[PDB]
Amino acid sequence: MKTFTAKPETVKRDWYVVDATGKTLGRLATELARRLRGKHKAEYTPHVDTGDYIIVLNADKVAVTGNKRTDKVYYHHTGHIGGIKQATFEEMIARRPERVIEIAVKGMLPKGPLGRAMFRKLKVYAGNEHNHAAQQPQVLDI
Amino acid sequence: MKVRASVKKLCRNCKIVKRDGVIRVICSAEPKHKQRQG
Amino acid sequence: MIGLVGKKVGMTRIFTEDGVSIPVTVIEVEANRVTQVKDLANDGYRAIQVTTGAKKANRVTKPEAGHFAKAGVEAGRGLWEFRLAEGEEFTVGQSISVELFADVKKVDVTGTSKGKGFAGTVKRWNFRTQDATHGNSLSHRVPGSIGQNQTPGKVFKGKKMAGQMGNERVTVQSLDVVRVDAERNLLLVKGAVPGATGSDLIVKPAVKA
Amino acid sequence: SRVAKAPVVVPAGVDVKINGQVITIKGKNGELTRTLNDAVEVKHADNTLTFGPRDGYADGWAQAGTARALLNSMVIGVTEGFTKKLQLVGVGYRAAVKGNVINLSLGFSHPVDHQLPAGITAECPTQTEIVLKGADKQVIGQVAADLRAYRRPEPYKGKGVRYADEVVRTKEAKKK
RNA sequence: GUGAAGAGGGAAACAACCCAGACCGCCAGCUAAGGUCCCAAAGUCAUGGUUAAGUGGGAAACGAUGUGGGAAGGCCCAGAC
RNA sequence: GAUGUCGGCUCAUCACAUCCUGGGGCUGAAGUAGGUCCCAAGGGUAUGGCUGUUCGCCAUUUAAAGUGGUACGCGAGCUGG
RNA sequence: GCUGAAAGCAUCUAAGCACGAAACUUGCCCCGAGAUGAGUUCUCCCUGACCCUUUAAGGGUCCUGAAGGAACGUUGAAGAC
Ligand SMILES: [Mg+2]
Ligand SMILES: [Mg+2]
Ligand SMILES: [Mg+2]
Ligand SMILES: [Mg+2]
Ligand SMILES: [Mg+2]
Ligand SMILES: [Mg+2]
Ligand SMILES: [Mg+2]
Ligand SMILES: [Mg+2]
Ligand SMILES: [Mg+2]
Ligand SMILES: [Mg+2]
Ligand SMILES: [Mg+2]
Ligand SMILES: [Mg+2]
Ligand SMILES: [Mg+2]
Ligand SMILES: [Mg+2]
Ligand SMILES: [Mg+2]
Ligand SMILES: [Mg+2]
Ligand SMILES: [Mg+2]
Ligand SMILES: [Mg+2]
Ligand SMILES: [Zn+2]
Repeated sequence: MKTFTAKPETVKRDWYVVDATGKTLGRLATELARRLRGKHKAEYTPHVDTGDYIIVLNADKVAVTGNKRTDKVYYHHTGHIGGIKQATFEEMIARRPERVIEIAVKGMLPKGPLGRAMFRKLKVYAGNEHNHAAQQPQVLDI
Repeated sequence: MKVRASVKKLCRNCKIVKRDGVIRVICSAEPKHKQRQG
Repeated sequence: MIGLVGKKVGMTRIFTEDGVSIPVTVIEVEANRVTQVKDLANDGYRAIQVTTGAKKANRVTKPEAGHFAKAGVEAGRGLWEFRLAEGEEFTVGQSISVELFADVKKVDVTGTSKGKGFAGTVKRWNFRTQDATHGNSLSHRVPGSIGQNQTPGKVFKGKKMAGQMGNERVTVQSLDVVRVDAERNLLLVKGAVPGATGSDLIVKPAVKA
Repeated sequence: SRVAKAPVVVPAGVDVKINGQVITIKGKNGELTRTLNDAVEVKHADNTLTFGPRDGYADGWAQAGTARALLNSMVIGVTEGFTKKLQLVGVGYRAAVKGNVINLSLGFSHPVDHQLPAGITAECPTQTEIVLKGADKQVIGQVAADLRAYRRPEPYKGKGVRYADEVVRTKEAKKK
């Protein structure tokens, strides 16, 4: 028989809450990408988002090691010559805290539509409150 | 101060110190002796 | 402080006793009517909406009319919003007049600049023309080079090129308020302001001063 | 090391309060607080304070010598005062106090009017003498530094704001 | 020796380097170099240490109470630094 | 089986080994003005005479008339000395 | 520079604290929800019959045709269209 392929009409995605307080950014980001992709599931089919929805609370309190709070630099380009823009980790945490975990997780996911699609199931929050109580999300310790 | 790859005590009153990963020489007697590695 | 909406009547001068001619733009500031008070709870920021002037009942649409009717104000020609600085309160139906500029000395005026259509580089960007003669073949007011050679290998973004010029929002700042005429609904502002005679103007006190 | 291993003796009339790392001391000069690094056990075991490292912290003894010097300055600071003087030099230089403000005149076109913190007090027995008093040792050197920063002593004549401790080395101008 | 006349895997990508020589087929299995946190298959493996520089992940003479380890040795309770 | 080569013009863009402006240490730094090094690339950064010139000399300016990369930037944009 | 050990001292630094530039983030102006992460607020409109069959966000008939929009025309200190 041909091996199993998940079908995204029948795929079941569960909802999980995660706290990011005190957790290493990279170490945390990897488990979300794993779970967002569906690698933790035996029905993993890499052209199918078998993954799960995750809420991340307290993105503002994700931890980093070393001197990376001051020295990790997020670079981006605007598309205008000379438009190389900088932001340290602490300036990002200060201005758009949810972006620090979203950028890390986007880098760890596949590149392409399905990867873009897996990323939609991540809902990052800077505080301890989310508005998806209706989805009945389970606690998950990373 | 004078900034060079080689920083040295030039008198007894000189003193080596590292301040932000930077070898410096402070002297209490001669500001000419102030040095920063760089 | 909030600002007020008016209309460009035109330019004139104010002679002073001392001998000075002051060019002024005359701004007709009819009474501004508050149509909506947005607050931090329901809207997420503190501003007021205003209308001024008049529109035909026959040209007001039903969505516009309910919005005017909820405020209990007469339909004006447009809707403009002004943010509030945490002390200034306003109520729906409140009529604000040009007297608000009584104590202000300098105002910023914004309008839609006169439209010049498809403008060349010479006009739009102060591009210097090339030689009228001395050999020039068909390249008198043309822009010249638009870049480098097989290293960027493309035209960079924001390159000053020919196109639409004017017909855009322009703010002219720190304009001396010459006179406030409340009984005649006029603001006199030293100097030119953007746009054509008969055009909507927004007048606010000067941020910088 | 030697700094940490010498115990901090508290004299009569200083109530002490160890809430873990956060530690405050009360005295006649007033309450002073510190929040020590995690690597410092601080203990009541006598009419003294003892300083030594908490296993699990490589710095350890370094912090305990720091902590020792701090509390010692605090314990001294709440009982007795810290006092830094500053002498003004300059023909037309002078200082005056208005209450929590020192109005310095130091050859500037503007007036220098420096604002003091909560627990520092400045008098002036002379036009050209500032005398700070405070429980904290760090704040009173920070304030005396700031006042010294407006007109820091220049070498040739020694004109500016000097600590009365300060000895100034005077040089002679380029010949001819 | 390889390429030329040599595919496959690895070295990000990379004729000539490393592994290895494709008769065809298989939705079987063991390995090579190289690798096993995510993109990306496999250890967030185990024990002992080193590094705090993102060194690792570009660069020399020379410079320096960085830090680890080793061999000794001078001064030291006739009191030293 | 063609990638048009000097200089000019037009339009520029990056780098910083910074010419000016800004911040600073040492000075054989009294002051004025300098010297030298450190940080800093935000903005700004001549017109003319002679020559095809780049350059350079000269005249007179300017806060300054920076140094280099971009096919010694730019001829499907101009010129063609 | 302050306090300050490691290193009884000293030390701007290791802990901790403060000053510090046209660079950086803002503040000023303009675009800006195709920001597919497509957001918010206010207001307006639509409140009928049923047939069918693989009964499913299904297709068809009759009646209804709104808010509003577009078209057309007169046109504009808006404009290549
Ligand atoms: Mg891929
Ligand atoms: Mg027009
Ligand atoms: Mg012609
Ligand atoms: Mg390219
Ligand atoms: Mg051949
Ligand atoms: Mg490959
Ligand atoms: Mg195997
Ligand atoms: Mg191996
Ligand atoms: Mg894997
Ligand atoms: Mg492990
Ligand atoms: Mg490296
Ligand atoms: Mg530099
Ligand atoms: Mg800026
Ligand atoms: Mg010349
Ligand atoms: Mg250039
Ligand atoms: Mg060329
Ligand atoms: Mg060309
Ligand atoms: Mg010729
Ligand atoms: Zn010396």
